[PDB]
Amino acid sequence: DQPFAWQVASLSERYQEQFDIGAAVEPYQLEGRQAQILKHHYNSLVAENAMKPESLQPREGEWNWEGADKIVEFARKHNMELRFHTLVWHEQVPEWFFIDEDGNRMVDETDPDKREANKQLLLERMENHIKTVVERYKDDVTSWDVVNEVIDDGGGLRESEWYQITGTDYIKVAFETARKYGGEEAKLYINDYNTEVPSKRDDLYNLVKDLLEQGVPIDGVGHQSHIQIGWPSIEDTRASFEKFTSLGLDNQVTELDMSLYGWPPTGAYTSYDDIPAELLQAQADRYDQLFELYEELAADISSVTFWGIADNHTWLDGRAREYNNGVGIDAPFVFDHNYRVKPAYWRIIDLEHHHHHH
Ligand SMILES: [Ca+2]
Ligand SMILES: [Ca+2]
Ligand SMILES: [Ca+2]
Ligand SMILES: [Ca+2]
Ligand code: NI
Ligand code: NI
Repeated sequence: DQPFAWQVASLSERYQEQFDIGAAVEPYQLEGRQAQILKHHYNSLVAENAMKPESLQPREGEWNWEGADKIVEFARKHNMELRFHTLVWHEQVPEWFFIDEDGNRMVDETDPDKREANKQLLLERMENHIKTVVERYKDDVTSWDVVNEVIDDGGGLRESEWYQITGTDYIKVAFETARKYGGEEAKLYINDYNTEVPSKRDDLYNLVKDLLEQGVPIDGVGHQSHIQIGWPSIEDTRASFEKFTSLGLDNQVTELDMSLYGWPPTGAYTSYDDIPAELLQAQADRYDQLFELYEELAADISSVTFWGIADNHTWLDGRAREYNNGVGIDAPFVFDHNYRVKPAYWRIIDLEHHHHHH
């Protein structure tokens, strides 16, 4: 049987002078074996859920800091950089933001003058959310996901409530507000998934380039990297990183996981013991090529964060159940559900450098 994660060489050490290695965490994972693995292998953290808008301010003026603070305290004690997920997002956002002072839904307003009043009220609420969070955590966060998933998969901007009420101004104001209270030293990111898809990559590039030309402070791009064993291509990943580097932007890989399945994750395995060894080998081959690319582009990438620690906790389990009538698991990491190393661990810890020509 493979050794446990706490018995093998550190991932973060292996990528010194290349990029930090991070994990998404819940506060209840900051003890026992999961905390031991974090300290041994990772030098950067992000809150999986405790810092989302609905977690921090579920009602106006009701602040829920405890879980977020525990993650900050862990990052302080163990010398881990900390990313912030996330200041502004169309998911996991409390409904009160988009309700006017009469209890009406701003998105349904038809009077042009009340629409403008709603836009200013919503922006003030967004500004106050950002101000309060950034003032609390400024000296503990080194990468802010200021806005998340603002590009539509079908082209153009996502027509969320934020966009419906404020246009693109919520994006401009969010970055300006984060800069104002974070100071010039704060590093401000726009985060998204499928950034490797050329059409979406290009929409994100055009948005950021236009905003930079207006003086909006944007320092980098977060690539969620919710990927598969056979998709997206290394070539498309490379092109995406380089396109944002061409604007003077940092790149971070922010939510890396490699599903066993395609999309949708139909036909998922219902137990880890049913996963064929050849599939874990294919995952290992792909992770090898992926981290070889990251090494190639290490000047362009400051950190690579996995959206979890080991296979026993991943949002991909819930996704598998969604498309398989409530049953199914996924195994996206280099540490398996019992914290034992997987073939992918060996393939991204090693110093292999013989290339894979065909
Ligand atoms: Ca079975
Ligand atoms: Ca780097
Ligand atoms: Ca799992
Ligand atoms: Ca390797
Ligand atoms: Ni670092
Ligand atoms: Ni290789």
